Amino acid sequence: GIFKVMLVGESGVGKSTLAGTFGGLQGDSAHEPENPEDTYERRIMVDKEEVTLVVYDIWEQGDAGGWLRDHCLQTGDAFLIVFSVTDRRSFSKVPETLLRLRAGRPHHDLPVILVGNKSDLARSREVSLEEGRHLAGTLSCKHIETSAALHHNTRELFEGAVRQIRLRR
Ligand SMILES: Nc1nc2c(ncn2[C@@H]2O[C@H](COP(=O)(O)OP(=O)(O)O)[C@@H](O)[C@H]2O)c(=O)[nH]1
Ligand SMILES: [Mg+2]
Repeated sequence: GIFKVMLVGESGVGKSTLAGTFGGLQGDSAHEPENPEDTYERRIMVDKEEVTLVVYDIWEQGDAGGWLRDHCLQTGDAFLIVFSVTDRRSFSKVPETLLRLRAGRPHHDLPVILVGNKSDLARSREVSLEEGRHLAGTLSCKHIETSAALHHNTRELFEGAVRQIRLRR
């Protein structure tokens, strides 16, 4: 099968940087509509089963990005809601973002992971591992911390996404 995994969240959290750690073949305007710019495709093996995974980084801020956020929600098989552990403001918006996704696909059970990125930036940390874990508990979803910069837990993130999807299948 083909799985479509969508990186979403506030600007600056590390969505594009996370996308780059997937190691996928990057799309472009020449391969629109199915592999546009800011998409990354790769065949991967998870738990002895291969899947073609397309990782999307098209969650654009502002009015001009509305149709892309809609396309993102309409077509995603799973959603990675990314905040930065160095940016409490991004963390604070996690529940609203999650509820918009859930409410926007009311007939579907949406596979989601809450991603606390920039875990390497110890000096700049504003949100704790514990806090992020607790909010995920509250919101009924899996939590993981990543350093997109160091590729720490990034294999686990994308493998986890595939697992999330398979467990509704
Ligand atoms: N130290 C550190 N910096 C990061 C990490 N992820 C992203 N960055 C940096 O944060 C900035 C914003 O990241 P970017 O991927 O463009 O964020 P986006 O707006 O969510 O796409 C860039 O300068 C990245 O290099 C991380 O895990 N650790
Ligand atoms: Mg970006």
